[PDB]
Amino acid sequence: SLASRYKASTDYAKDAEGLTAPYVSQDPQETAALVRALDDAAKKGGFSVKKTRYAVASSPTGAEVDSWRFNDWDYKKPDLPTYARGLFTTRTQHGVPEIAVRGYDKFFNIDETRDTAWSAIRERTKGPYELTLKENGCIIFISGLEDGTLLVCSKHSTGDRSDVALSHSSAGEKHLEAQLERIGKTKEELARELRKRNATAVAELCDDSFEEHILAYGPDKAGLYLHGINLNIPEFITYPSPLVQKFAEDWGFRKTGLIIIDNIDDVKAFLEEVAETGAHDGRDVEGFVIRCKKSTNPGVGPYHDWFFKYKFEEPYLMYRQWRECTKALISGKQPKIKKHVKITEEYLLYARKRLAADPKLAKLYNQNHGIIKLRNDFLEYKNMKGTDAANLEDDGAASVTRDIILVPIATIGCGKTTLGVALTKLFGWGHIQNDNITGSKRPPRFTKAVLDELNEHPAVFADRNNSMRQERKQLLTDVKMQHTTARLVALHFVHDDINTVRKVTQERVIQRGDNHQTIQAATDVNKVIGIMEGFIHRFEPCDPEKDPDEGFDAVIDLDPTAGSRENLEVVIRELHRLYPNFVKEVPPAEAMDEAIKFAMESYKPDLRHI
Ligand SMILES: Nc1ncnc2c1ncn2[C@@H]1O[C@H](COP(=O)(O)CP(=O)(O)OP(=O)(O)O)[C@@H](O)[C@H]1O
Ligand SMILES: Nc1nc2c(ncn2[C@@H]2O[C@H](COP(=O)(O)OP(=O)(O)O)[C@@H](O)[C@H]2O)c(=O)[nH]1
Repeated sequence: SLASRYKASTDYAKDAEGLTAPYVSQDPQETAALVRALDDAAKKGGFSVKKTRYAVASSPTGAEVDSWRFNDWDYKKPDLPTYARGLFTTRTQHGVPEIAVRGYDKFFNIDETRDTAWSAIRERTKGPYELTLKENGCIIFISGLEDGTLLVCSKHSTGDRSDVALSHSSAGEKHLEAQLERIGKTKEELARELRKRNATAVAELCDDSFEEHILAYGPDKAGLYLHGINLNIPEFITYPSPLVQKFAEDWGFRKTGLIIIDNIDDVKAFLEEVAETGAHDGRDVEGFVIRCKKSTNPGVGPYHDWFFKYKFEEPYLMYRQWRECTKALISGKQPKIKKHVKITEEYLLYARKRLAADPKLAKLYNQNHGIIKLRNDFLEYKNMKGTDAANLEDDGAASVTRDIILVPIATIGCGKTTLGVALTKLFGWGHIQNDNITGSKRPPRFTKAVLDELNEHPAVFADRNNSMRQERKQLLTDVKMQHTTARLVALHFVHDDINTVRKVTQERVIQRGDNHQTIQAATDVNKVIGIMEGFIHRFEPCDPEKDPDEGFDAVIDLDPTAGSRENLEVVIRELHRLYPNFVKEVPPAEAMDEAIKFAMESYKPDLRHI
């Protein structure tokens, strides 16, 4: 198997002997232009940025740094003057603006963006691919200032705050001090070295005694895990990981394990195999960060450093649930059990017994400490690994290939019919339109027609609003009565942002029409709007923690304020994630584009209100 052949290594520093690290000096003109674009964006009433000034307490000259932070969604515009996440600027003693800290570019999980679809990665990246272990603590940035100060920052901050004994950046600096003393070097030596390289060192602080995350980093493992070195310039240029490991050795950092894989299809197979257990090389692994080169035009053009991530769902999602349930337990709140119901109830009974036997544990858990150990104690009590515990609840979804019914929960104009047509174009799935059924006994006849479509199709789009809970109850009950293996998947159009929903849907129906039967008989815009407001008023959100929506096999949240092209890719990506043998891969962006274009050209209802 691929996971057995490929082992993560922290022994690549020898492979870096002789190699030259990337280096670009800061251009005063370009840096000033960046700072002016940021400053201007910070003063404005799309592209927005927050500017926060911090004194550098260890600076002998009193240096200050400006930390810049975009709105998180801005990273998907093409507008930004830099895509750094983590960005601090400063001024030299002689008044030159400089980049003091340059984090990685913001990067995304598989299927989170167009660029991190496997279909796009396969076309537009080149290897060899660096698979770096994603250690989970907090990020620490380290660089050298002109006055010789070693600057240490967390993702967006630096220095001490009086509202905590030890900030994240100060904890990182204290770890740095100990690691440098361990090798006979000094903070000013490291500062001079990083400034000579015009670079930011990027490490993960992992230390249970400071703050617990998901996996334990006890005293034997606690420290700064160096995983990157970036150039302090507006574009993104990062060190090859063998040189990162060599730098870790020279300056006393812990190393981030690395695997190099040449072929993107082996990368994909390796990751999906590790995802079966969340473990590799006999340790738990929360994920990988994959580093390669990417071009904007597939196959040609210039290539730039580019990352994507692959985070493993289990057992870490169950572990996060257990942590939250534990906090609910000691505070007297209701534990919220979403998934893994049987083993989580056992975990809570176990935790209650431990708490009754040792009251002082609650004061540890109050401070978010000891909770990893409680989970490991419980797994020991069960003689189970977490991955086994997370597989106790299993609805057989991994094996599903057919008999899926997609059930919109929506109001008029959310794009249901458009989505159904697009899915038929892409996958050949069935589509039953309640709008085409007239007369009495409509809900049982609709339901039976939906069922019977499974004779010729692996899935069927059950096209009805289902705005009221009683309609989901009816459909759930009648399907389960007549078809013992059908899985019902709700496509819940979330109506939280109700006045934006109203505008978007009403624009669609008024301007481009809708075949809902009441719309097709509406003879003016006021009748249309009143009909639409009727469904809004009657609408009951999907709530999979209560009856009847609890009966759905899965719920996929969609956004009626978003275009149908975006809701289409959410549907497919989520179906793939939930039922990987049903939707085996997400089609390329171009195919979903063509599906939606076909949907709105072939499906054009008449407007009887004009
Ligand atoms: N080998 C590695 N390469 C890159 N980043 C790594 C890494 N090992 C750990 N990381 C961490 O992984 C982070 C990005 O992955 P995510 O955990 O998904 C960001 P997030 O948790 O969604 O928001 P947050 O960073 O503000 O908490 C980086 O910011 C860095 O702290
Ligand atoms: N411009 C635009 N029009 C859309 C989009 N999605 C749906 N429509 C149109 O909105 C109208 C109602 O869409 P429909 O799929 O019938 O919504 P339904 O009532 O929820 O089934 C149709 O004329 C669609 O072509 C979209 O993403 N963009």
